Amino acid sequence: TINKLNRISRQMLQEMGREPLPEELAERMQMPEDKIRKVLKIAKEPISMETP
DNA sequence: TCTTAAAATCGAAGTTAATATAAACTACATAACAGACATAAGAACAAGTTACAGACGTATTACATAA
Repeated sequence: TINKLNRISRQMLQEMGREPLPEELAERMQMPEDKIRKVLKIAKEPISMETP
C-alpha cells in the first residue's frame, strides 16, 4: 500500500507539477481519504538518539 | 637492531532541540469490534426491634384548717 501510494503520488506529481494533495490521491486510489492519511502517517523510520 | 602501520589523545562552562531516493493476486486463518444477555453489586423504601426521653400522673410528706 505504501509503495503503490508512493508510485501514484509520483505519477500525479509528474503529471500536474506539484505535490498532490491527499484528496486527489484518494480519488486516484479509489480509497477513502482517512485511509490515505493513516497510510501517510503510519511509521517513518525512528530517528537516532545520536543525531547532532 | 631498524622500518612501518596501527592506536590513542587532544580545556571548561555556555548554547543547542531532527527531516526530505529507491509487484501483484489470491487464499486462508486469526483477531478485533459490536451487540445482547445474565449476573452481581448497590440504591431505595418500608417495615420491625429496642431502649431512652419528656413531660405527666402518682405517691408522700408537711403545712394549714377544722373540730
